[PDB]
Amino acid sequence: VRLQRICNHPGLVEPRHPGSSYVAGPLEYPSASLILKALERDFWKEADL
Amino acid sequence: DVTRIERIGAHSHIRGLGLDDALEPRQASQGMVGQLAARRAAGVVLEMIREGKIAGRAVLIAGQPGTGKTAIAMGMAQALGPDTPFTAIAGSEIFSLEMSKTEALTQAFRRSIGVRIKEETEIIEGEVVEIQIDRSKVGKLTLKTTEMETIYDLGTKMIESLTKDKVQAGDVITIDKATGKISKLGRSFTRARDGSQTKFVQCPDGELQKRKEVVHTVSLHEIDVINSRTQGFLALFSGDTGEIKSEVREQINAKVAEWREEGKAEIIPGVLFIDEVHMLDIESFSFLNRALESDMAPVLIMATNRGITRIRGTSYQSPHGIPIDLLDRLLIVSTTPYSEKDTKQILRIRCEEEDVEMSEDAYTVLTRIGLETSLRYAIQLITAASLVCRKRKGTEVQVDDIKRVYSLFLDESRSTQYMKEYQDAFLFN
Amino acid sequence: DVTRIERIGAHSHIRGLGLDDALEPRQASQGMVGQLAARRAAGVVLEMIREGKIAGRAVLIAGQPGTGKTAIAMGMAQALGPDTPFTAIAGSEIFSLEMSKTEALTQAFRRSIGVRIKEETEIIEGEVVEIQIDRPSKVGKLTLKTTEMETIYDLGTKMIESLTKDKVQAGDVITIDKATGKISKLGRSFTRARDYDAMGSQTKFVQCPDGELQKRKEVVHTVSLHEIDVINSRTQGFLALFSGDTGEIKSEVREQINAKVAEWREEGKAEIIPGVLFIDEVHMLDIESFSFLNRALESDMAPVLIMATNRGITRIRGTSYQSPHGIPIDLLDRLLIVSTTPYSEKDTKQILRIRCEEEDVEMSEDAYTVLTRIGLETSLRYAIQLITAASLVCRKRKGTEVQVDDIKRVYSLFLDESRSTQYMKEYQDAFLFN
Amino acid sequence: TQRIASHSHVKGLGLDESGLAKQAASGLVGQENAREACGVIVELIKSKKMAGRAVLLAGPPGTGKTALALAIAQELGSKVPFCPMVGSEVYSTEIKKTEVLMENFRRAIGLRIKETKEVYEGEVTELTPCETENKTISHVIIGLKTAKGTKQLKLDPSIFESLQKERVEAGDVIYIEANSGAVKRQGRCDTYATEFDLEAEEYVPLPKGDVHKKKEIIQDVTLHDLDVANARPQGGQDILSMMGQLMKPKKTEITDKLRGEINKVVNKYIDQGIAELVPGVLFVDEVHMLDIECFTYLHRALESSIAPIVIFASNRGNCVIRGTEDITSPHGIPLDLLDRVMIIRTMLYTPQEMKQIIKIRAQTEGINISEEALNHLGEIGTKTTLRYSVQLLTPANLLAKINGKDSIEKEHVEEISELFYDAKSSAKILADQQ
Amino acid sequence: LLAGPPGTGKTALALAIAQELGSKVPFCPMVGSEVYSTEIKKTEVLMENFRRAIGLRIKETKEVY
Repeated sequence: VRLQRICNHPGLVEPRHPGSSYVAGPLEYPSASLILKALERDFWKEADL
Repeated sequence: DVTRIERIGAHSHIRGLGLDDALEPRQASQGMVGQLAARRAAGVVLEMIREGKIAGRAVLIAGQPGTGKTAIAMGMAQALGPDTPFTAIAGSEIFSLEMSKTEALTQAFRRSIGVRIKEETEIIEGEVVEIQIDRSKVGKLTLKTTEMETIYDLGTKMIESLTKDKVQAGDVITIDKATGKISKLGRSFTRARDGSQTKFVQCPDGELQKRKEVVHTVSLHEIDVINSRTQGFLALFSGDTGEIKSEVREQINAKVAEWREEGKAEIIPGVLFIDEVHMLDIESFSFLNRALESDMAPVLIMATNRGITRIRGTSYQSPHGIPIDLLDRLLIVSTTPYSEKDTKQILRIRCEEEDVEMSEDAYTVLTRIGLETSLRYAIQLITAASLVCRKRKGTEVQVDDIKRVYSLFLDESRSTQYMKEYQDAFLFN
Repeated sequence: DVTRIERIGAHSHIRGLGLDDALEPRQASQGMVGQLAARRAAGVVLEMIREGKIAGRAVLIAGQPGTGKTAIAMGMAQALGPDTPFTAIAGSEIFSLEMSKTEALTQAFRRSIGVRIKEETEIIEGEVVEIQIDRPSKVGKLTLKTTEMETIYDLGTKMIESLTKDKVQAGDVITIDKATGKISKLGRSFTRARDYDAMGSQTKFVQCPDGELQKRKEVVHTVSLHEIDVINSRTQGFLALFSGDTGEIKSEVREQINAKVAEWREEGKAEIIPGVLFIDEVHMLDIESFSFLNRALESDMAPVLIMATNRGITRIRGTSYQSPHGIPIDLLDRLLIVSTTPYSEKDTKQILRIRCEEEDVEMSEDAYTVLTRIGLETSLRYAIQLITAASLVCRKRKGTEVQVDDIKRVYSLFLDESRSTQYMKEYQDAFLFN
Repeated sequence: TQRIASHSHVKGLGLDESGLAKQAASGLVGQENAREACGVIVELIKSKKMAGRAVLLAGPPGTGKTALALAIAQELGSKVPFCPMVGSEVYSTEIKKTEVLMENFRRAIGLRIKETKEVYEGEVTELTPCETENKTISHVIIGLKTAKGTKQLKLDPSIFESLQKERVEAGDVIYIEANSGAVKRQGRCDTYATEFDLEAEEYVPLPKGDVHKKKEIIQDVTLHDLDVANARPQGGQDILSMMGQLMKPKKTEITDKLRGEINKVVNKYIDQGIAELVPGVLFVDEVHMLDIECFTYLHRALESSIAPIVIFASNRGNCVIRGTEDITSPHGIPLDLLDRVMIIRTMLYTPQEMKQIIKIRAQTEGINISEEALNHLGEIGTKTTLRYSVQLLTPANLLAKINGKDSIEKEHVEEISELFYDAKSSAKILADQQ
Repeated sequence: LLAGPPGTGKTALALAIAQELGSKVPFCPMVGSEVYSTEIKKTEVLMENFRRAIGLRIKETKEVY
């Protein structure tokens, strides 16, 4: 029976499958909030040049 | 055993400096052997590092090849621990096409100075067995917790955020009180019962609103790169940093000082280690002269063997291949060659790390070979001899296995002789 | 009249190697004359190229300047034909600012390997007898015929879109791709109506198609490995085929492409057509380039490499050492050397005769003798260059044949290297930076 | 049939079960000591315990240094990584040399990851958005049909835009991968094939599996692929990533932070049982083309715990190290790196071994050769070099075929040796005849 | 130009000038090796630092509800 299946079409035993990439996902780099408050200055000593 | 990504290497056996509380070195401890004066000096430098008061200190480790200066540096790294920065590079690495040599050394300096920040958070937790959430939107947070259930009234203007990122029955989540963020844990067995790599925790515990402090240690280079661009933090991974503008760096220095005096941050000075500094050039050393005069500078450690050797970028010669303008600004640690007993003990430690059993006659022969040719050659023959022993189904390495491996693999002294026997065959002498 | 873009160049007279069926060279044939042994060796190398079994074989053509090394190369190029690749460069071309030398040589290697992709397609081809579209969702109807049969098609919407964008109308002859519905218009069989004003292009007519309206046919497309690399290098990387912004294609792409081409070969889709890479004046290559070539020639996808140089014992670039031909002996061991000898009196005369035929110039026998002696005394290329000048001088005096006096006139006007160097030595104080 | 190359006859090291080398096996003859040493290195690699161990194959040219390195690759099999490299490749225009070396170090560390892929496929029965102000699409509802059933799904707006991507409409067959959000419109269902006589659509059958399927596969990747995929991210859906991808892609000097994080997540995969590490081999042929900066960097790289086994090859004598401008050293390599290396000595071949290799290459290339011609080729190989003698086989076979013979005889080899000259003979022509 | 043997206080005297001027005057320190940039030519680096050593003090009133 298996040999007859092979004789008909090999996909009945070992079908071809689509190739694809390995989705890894993001790395999720953490840090503190004050790091983003650098270069911020204050309204009464900055801007309007 | 399953193969981890870290495997046994040249300096895997050393796990610290073998020093007592008085910085007096033991003969064999923590994988290190001998080099008592150099190990004591490294311990003194290590205590200088972890106190952190004095800035811009420079040290050089010098000696013949194979004398363990790189091993000493790795031992300092292990003894210091991960809570303090330790930047390690080779001198060849600063020659970048993306940035100048000074910029590379600048950001290598800044990777070695950590800024430690503590942040407070308020967080709510609960098990998603069911969500009775409609989305304006209406809900009551029908979640569970061991002490008492996570039912809680919700503000109608933002309940769509709870349903935004595919919150589904059979899960466990956490919610922030002030940020409004929501995060998931996945197919927990208590909720998902009726996926692989999901959080397999039980129902969460605590009184819902739990306090939590979190500590972040961020280097000055990270602060520079993050604030240099809209999405500059990607450059920390891609390495697409250009030459960072000086204007960004002094503003960040001022802000870090302000945080330090205000109590909102703490400075954690670290170490920059540059192995094989004789690849640096006059320009790099001249930059290092003034980079070490900053208050925000780390401790610098350098390694090079050399003698009187040409400085790169010049026709001049100087000790250690370094100009004497910089050698005045550092302390030199000298490593001496190893004795027979120290060589034998190092081979014993390496065999233990590699999980190799050898006869005492084999140890004697390998110690003879180590003094005769080189230490690293003798260390290399341990693995090959173990493999040769294994193929003959032996249990311990014998003298015959080492002689076989010595016949197969040979060192520079014999290769050069055999090359000279066929001088015309070998090319471009 | 009608000057096409190809005019008479240095090697235009060469159209082959002039070899017998047994590879035995003829004394003069296909523009080539003399160099019997070198031409025979080039014929053997050409047979190696044609069979295509062996990969990465390298050949060097060596000899003094003016001995026809480049002529033998173009003879191989013309005899090989256009179906097989033949990539020709100078050694100086690899020194790019866009990419490394190894990348440039890798691209040159992969330009010289062809992939003969083959696939089946179905078309519908016929004369449009009638078309109707009931635009208000659109519906329509089409009718096509051949000389044998006719058929009416009820159209779908997207086919109607394609027909409208192409503005297909009756009397046209079209081909419709059954796979995707692309339409291509071959011409018209019936004239447009002469009642219509202003749309009165005369155009030309095309016969009706024959046989079945719908046919299945095989089609063959030829692309180089470098084209496949550049297309797959990045999104919209096809533009770099023309612009040349192919900077340092990643190796993983090339490994994937080699594997896919191999499995296409086993799956019956493609055939590998290995060609030739020719590097003229290879002594300009650096030591790094030769070192890269040592390993690049060991791949199974490597083409046949041909090189030409004239140097004796000469410095290798990038080093202080010397070796034969300015090439390290690491590479010279990997290759076979073909030697070209200087030409004799008769061979020079025959080359000048062949060159006059190419340029359409008639000269007397005394003129041929004088020009042959000039070419032996100074150089072959100088004597070749004097032919056109002498013909122009003859033309301006309304002559019909180039005579000895015209040759002596242009010999006086235009100087060779030896005389110019002698006269420069006379004015050695006047010339700068001796 | 595959093309024959220089090392195509090599199938392995030809060692017996006891580790000793047979005199002639697996395409290699002689060189028994080096083959036994390479077998020990094969045992070292397959143990997977060590990191950064380095080997140098040293000997005269033509003694088989490259062949033994490739014989190791055959002995290891295709499951282990083997990243060949030549020292000239480090001189890139895009990135520094040490980055090239470190990238090739990471290419040689393999990783076999079990991946679970969620896929949706079926005929689109209906497609309706759901939008509202917090104005914007909250999600899209889609129905899918297969032979085994049907299902209604709600999906992210990114997948909804990736559906408008393919011009997907009701009745079309699609393939969605939920891990990446990738969408493929395979075509329209075969149920609608008879609805028009001619339509531009391409028809496909209905899917026969479940609407939602959960499949497990194993993916072969390297650490360098993981580094590059996160350094230049490509799988995002934010607008900023799409703008960044419009930049011309170039290699960047990847940081140690990213590599540390990749090591961390790889260790997490290994601890979770998801992944298996397969450390491999890096092969740097002609290391003498590396400069002193590259050699000095390898001190730190070879001392790492992550690093692979490395194999070097060099043929130089007491040559000047590149970049040092006066420092001679054996093998063109510094003493300090050479201390970190086990040296395998390769020897010259006797005439009998040359004859045996010539016979192996003859029967590899599909060539019959008489014993007289074989002995003459052996004499030529002793007189000139092995590689020159091997290269004469195919031209002699072509001449024999042109003469109608089915086998090489001595006269064909004589004629080929007359036509094609070796490096020593050509150098003698340059030096003596001049 | 401050000239002399190493260790005789040239940099110390320069920073003493900087301390004596106060923080409200610009003082741009620089090393000669910094001119060798990959992005701009050396003379541009010098001119940029020249402009960096010249300060401008702007006075303005901010009003806000």
